[PDB]
Amino acid sequence: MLTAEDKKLIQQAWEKAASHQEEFGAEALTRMFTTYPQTKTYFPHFDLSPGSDQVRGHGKKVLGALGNAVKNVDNLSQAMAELSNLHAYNLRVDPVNFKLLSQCIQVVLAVHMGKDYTPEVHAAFDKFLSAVSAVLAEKYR
Amino acid sequence: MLTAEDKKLIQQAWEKAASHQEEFGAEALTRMFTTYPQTKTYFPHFDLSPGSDQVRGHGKKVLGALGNAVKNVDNLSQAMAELSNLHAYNLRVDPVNFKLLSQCIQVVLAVHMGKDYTPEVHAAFDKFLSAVSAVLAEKY
Amino acid sequence: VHWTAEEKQLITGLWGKVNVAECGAEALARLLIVYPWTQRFFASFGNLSSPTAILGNPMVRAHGKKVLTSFGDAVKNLDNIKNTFSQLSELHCDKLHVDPENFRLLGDILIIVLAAHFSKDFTPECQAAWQKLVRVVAHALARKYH
Amino acid sequence: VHWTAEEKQLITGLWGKVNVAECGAEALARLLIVYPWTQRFFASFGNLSSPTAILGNPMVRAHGKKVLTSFGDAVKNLDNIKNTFSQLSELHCDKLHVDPENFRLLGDILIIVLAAHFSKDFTPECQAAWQKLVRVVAHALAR
Ligand code: HEM
Ligand code: HEM
Ligand code: HEM
Ligand code: HEM
Repeated sequence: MLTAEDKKLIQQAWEKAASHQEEFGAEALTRMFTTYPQTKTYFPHFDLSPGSDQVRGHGKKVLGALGNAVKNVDNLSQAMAELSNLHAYNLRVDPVNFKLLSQCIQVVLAVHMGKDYTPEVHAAFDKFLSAVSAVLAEKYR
Repeated sequence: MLTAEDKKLIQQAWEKAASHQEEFGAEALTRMFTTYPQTKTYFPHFDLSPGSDQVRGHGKKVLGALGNAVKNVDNLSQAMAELSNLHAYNLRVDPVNFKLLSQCIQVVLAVHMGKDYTPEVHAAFDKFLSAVSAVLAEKY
Repeated sequence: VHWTAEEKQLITGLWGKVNVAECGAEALARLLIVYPWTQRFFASFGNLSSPTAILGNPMVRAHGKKVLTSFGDAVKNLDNIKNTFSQLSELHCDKLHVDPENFRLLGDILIIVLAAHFSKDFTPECQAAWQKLVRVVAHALARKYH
Repeated sequence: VHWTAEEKQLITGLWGKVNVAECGAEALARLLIVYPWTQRFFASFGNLSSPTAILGNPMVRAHGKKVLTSFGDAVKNLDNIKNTFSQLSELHCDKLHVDPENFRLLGDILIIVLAAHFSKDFTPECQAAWQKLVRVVAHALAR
């Protein structure tokens, strides 16, 4: 599945996100809900207000998962197991949406890393996110 | 991911194709070129005439690869290695096109299996093809 | 939307031999089983726990017929499809939020259904004409996203 | 196809601060490196063997500028975009056979470029307005 040098890049990129999980996670979800309104449909129980304790709380859980994805970037399937089961089976999240969250996470990184979000880092992170997205819709049945 | 049972289904769907590789392969490509003209762009060296010796010859090679994919359905990446390298690196085939060939292969099977191409077989074969398509655009 | 005489012919001719109810039920059923995430839009249908339950489900079968029936509206309105599917666009887009990628997925399945039901009569030229129709109907339905 | 005052504002305002040449080169460059298969449409550009070669490639840089310049045509014709991109549609579709999925991929990249260049000023509301513009231009090209 993943490459090598890319593993170093995404690890760099991560070290930046790792210290702002709650904010980055919250901003990511807020951007998704704002840009792709249709996604709100999956959170009818949430208060989708930008400063929502819920959004922030979720955002923190999302980025936490990604962090653990980074740590086990070499056996993704066995780590995200519980999450693919939840998203695929329990939630029935349309796979198209994983692309939407992925772009929003990247926008958050570009906004905060500016020039440091280089074509190389962008490319490595884009692979990582697509890989993670694949394992989440791997139980698709 | 690919289950135990699906492996049985695709194997029984294959047993049907395995005996008509040249024809099925040729019909698959012909359907793709006909329905999705844009794909011709990848074969500027080929004679895209329906009865082309080239098309037929290629179709036979395509279905041959799928057959080997079936045999090693439990390690596609190490078997399709050479092919992903060719398609990704050498050819730069836009991944969108793998979906196009996959649908055409399925249309060929439905045409010849009729009622026997059941929702269950359809589902197992669709996973297999998407899996194979994934391993072909897995480099770069 | 430049429809040729040949195309209109291939479309109309084949349509006349279609078993709306049987093909519609198969299309919709296959959609729900080949692309499971689509089941979340049909919770009010009841049991969709297995391909068996889905195939036998009365509402799936009855819904599929409604779906293919509309395609029939496209078949006799080829030059005025957009206008014909406007309302349905609002429903699928505004009211339901069905991602357009799904519309295309259903079209692909419909093509496989027609092929299993007409075999050899479903020629590459025929396939090409239907795949075009499907693409056009999908685009007509995705008018409420833009 | 319904443009709100807020949106037009967000779009126009930000556009005025865009470095067409620098962002254009970055967008096109990123496209070729993040989605390699797209390089096959740009063989006449020369060296595209590495992100380095691509970034330094004169034609990539000069092409990107042309691409962003047209987006600017959309920015000052928001109500008549379709008509504006008709010809370009023929080119990309008829002459070139560029799959539409690729148009969307470029739009997503452009969004990431604008974000890295405006940081916090690229608000979620701003992103939403641009992502809409991108989607509209992609549809105008796939006619
Ligand atoms: C690729 C990034 C994604 C990751 C890593 C991720 C991660 C998570 C995690 C860790 C949970 C909560 C686990 C728990 O508390 O039991 C969760 C739940 C959920 N996620 Fe995802 N998710 C992703 C994508 C998405 C997308 C795109 C959607 C759909 C638009 C989505 C919708 C939800 C919903 C509705 C829940 C349930 C929330 C609840 O229990 O209230 N997720 N996600
Ligand atoms: C998922 C199904 C696919 C399989 C299993 C497959 C298999 C093959 C095989 C076995 C070869 C020839 C190997 C050799 O002779 O060295 C080949 C070559 C090639 N394939 Fe694919 N292919 C697939 C999809 C595609 C698609 C969708 C396209 C693009 C529209 C494509 C375009 C080509 C081209 C242009 C070549 C080179 C032919 C030549 O050397 O003249 N293939 N393919
Ligand atoms: C391009 C193919 C499609 C066509 C032509 C189509 C057509 C229809 C029609 C005619 C109705 C109207 C029901 C009525 O007024 O009695 C309907 C309802 C609906 N469709 Fe679609 N549809 C399409 C694709 C989809 C897709 C892809 C999904 C989602 C996976 C979907 C989900 C639904 C749902 C949930 C309803 C409402 C069902 C209800 O009334 O309970 N449709 N569709
Ligand atoms: C939605 C974004 C896009 C816009 C607005 C756009 C715009 C342009 C423009 C303005 C030209 C005209 C060149 C001229 O007349 O001097 C051009 C040419 C071209 N574009 Fe696009 N383009 C887009 C997407 C793409 C994509 C996705 C690809 C392929 C990956 C692509 C490939 C090309 C190529 C190869 C040419 C011809 C280059 C040449 O003249 O040598 N474009 N594009």
